[PDB]
Amino acid sequence: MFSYTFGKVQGNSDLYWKAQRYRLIREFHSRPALAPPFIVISHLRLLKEAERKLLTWESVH
Amino acid sequence: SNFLRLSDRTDPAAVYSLVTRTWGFRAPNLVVSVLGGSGGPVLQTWLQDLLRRGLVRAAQSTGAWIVTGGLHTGIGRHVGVAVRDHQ
Repeated sequence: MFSYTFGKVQGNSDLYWKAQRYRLIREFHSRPALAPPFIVISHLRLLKEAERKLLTWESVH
Repeated sequence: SNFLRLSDRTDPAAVYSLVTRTWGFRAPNLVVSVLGGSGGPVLQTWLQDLLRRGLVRAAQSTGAWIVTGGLHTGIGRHVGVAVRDHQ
């Protein structure tokens, strides 16, 4: 069963890694710049025609 | 939008020289003139698609001029909107 599972998600290894890459980037893109133990100070600090053109370009392509 | 009013009996040579030199429009690599009354302000969907896709894509690839009735109705309007979209 383990071998079958591994083979199933081995031909698509790259796809899984790319999805995980996106999740990680999204998580860390909106985090305070300071590491946890010092993140307290960061927490305290916390406390149109363009769209038309873009859609037309997309539709043309 | 360079607009000029001229007499019907006018030599095309002067008009072409004016357009090429005074207005700064580079000499076209191709010129297509559209014809047909196209009765009805709204035109056939297949006809509209054929026009806007084929003719305008050809012009874009080659960088041509298109000459139509300067009227915001029917085929002229369709050509204008398609050209603006591709621009």
